[PDB]
Amino acid sequence: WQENKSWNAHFTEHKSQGVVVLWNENKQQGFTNNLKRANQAFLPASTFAIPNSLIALDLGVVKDEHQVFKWDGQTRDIATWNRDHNLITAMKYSVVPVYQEFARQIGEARMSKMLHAFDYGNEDISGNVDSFWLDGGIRISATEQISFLRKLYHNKLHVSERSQRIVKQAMLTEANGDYIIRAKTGYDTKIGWWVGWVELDDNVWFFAMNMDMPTSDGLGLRQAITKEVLKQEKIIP
Amino acid sequence: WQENKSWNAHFTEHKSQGVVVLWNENKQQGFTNNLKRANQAFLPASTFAIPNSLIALDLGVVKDEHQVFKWDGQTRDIATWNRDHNLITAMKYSVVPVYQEFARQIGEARMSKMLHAFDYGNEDISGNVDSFWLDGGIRISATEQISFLRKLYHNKLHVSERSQRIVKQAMLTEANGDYIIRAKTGYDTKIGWWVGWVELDDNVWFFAMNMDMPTSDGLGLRQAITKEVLKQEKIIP
Ligand SMILES: *C(=O)[C@@H]([C@@H]1NC(C(=O)O)=C(S[C@@H]2CN[C@H](C(=O)N(C)C)C2)[C@@H]1C)[C@@H](C)O
Ligand SMILES: *C(=O)[C@@H]([C@@H]1NC(C(=O)O)=C(S[C@@H]2CN[C@H](C(=O)N(C)C)C2)[C@@H]1C)[C@@H](C)O
Ligand SMILES: [Cl-]
Ligand SMILES: [Cl-]
Ligand SMILES: [Cl-]
Ligand SMILES: [Zn+2]
Ligand SMILES: [Zn+2]
Ligand SMILES: [Zn+2]
Ligand SMILES: [Zn+2]
Repeated sequence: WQENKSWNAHFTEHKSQGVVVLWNENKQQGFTNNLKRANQAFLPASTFAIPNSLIALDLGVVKDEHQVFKWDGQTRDIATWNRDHNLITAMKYSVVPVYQEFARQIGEARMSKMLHAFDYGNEDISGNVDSFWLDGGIRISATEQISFLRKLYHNKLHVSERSQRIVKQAMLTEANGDYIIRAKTGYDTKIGWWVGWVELDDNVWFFAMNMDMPTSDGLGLRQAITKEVLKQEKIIP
Repeated sequence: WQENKSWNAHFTEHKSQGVVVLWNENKQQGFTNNLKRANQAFLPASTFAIPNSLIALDLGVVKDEHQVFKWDGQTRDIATWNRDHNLITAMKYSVVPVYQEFARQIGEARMSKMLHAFDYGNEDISGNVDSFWLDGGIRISATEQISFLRKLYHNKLHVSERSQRIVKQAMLTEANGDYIIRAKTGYDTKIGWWVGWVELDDNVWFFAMNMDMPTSDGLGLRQAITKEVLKQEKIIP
């Protein structure tokens, strides 16, 4: 692990504070602007969609990425949530009601065992079984996110290969002739997350970033700052 | 099937001739500029990478999308071919040597049975087992490409679900916040292909296009004309 404090400019240029963590898979080397904050554990918020979806698929709670989760008919504040969804759109729009239903069907006992088998963060599900990743005791650091994501990328998590492939499909965020990004955003009113990886022809760069997010206005800085770092390191054009 | 002859402008604006075929999956309705050419059968050329990769995966010739196919050390004219590849980069760069090795290992008997089970075009593998899709008797029309691709999208081809998922991953071409394109190009010195689909939040639009391609200079018209049609029909922004 190498600390590049010159990456701090990418945060300070946006009047922001946070951490970007990168992992070169071929070289087995990591880079970050702040080693300490790279290892600071936060609530996963909507980034918990990745383990949650994996467990739900492996237990049969979700059949596949096409299966429709009917809206319960409760109107909530996020407009995108009040409609039918599948695994793809649930991940795209961070539809909490869907993932809460996942967690309830999974149950406390299976959820706890699965997160331990996943070596996921602090592995603590204290709180409501359907809201612990939002207001409970589970915490995960950026380096721990990358550890988890590396296992997912290689199909080495303790779930079926099929479940991992489907979740990685649902993680699809951006793709062009130069790279593929599979990733998941998160925002809990205090900090914003972006965790995932960049697939290249001959390598994969894993990333996990978080930053202080006082207001929603700057949510796009999550991706912008990350991509500005990736471009500086010549990972993407 | 509805013929929209006003789509011909998209070809004539580029001094080109060809066909675009679209299929609205939710409505089960098709649209094309030229119904006749939509049903004209051509050599699949590099679009055969999709059935070939499916068969190779299902027979174990390819383990997964990470498995490296070592370059044989024969230098060929296409620079991208003279290197190691996996299933992702073989599809991206249309690396014929890889697919020829696939076909040889598959063999004539299994290839012929598989294409019949796939209902793939004329189902004729006459010629060399490792070049029939380039210089042999196999032919497929744009509408037949869409018929095949619909089965792939739904995991209804006569191969393992896993094989179909992996090939669809390898087909990934473009993705953003509005759509995902999974597709495959083809070019045989006479005609150019682009076949695939556009995934939206709530629908999928399948497409198959081909056009006369006297020279390589216009290869990019394949995607440009297709995307100009998609934009006209408000399928993509
Ligand atoms: C989880 O982190 C929460 C949701 N996750 C995200 C997110 O990181 O994108 C949001 S923000 C919401 C969804 N997308 C909308 C948008 O237009 N932008 C990203 C600017 C707004 C949620 C708060 C979950 C616990 O609600
Ligand atoms: C199959 O159709 C042949 C290859 N397929 C393609 C193609 O449709 O892209 C090409 S063109 C080749 C690969 N990409 C290079 C490029 O820079 N452009 C697309 C402009 C050039 C091949 C001829 C296969 C039978 O060789
Ligand atoms: Cl969530
Ligand atoms: Cl995918
Ligand atoms: Cl080919
Ligand atoms: Zn900036
Ligand atoms: Zn076990
Ligand atoms: Zn045009
Ligand atoms: Zn059978």
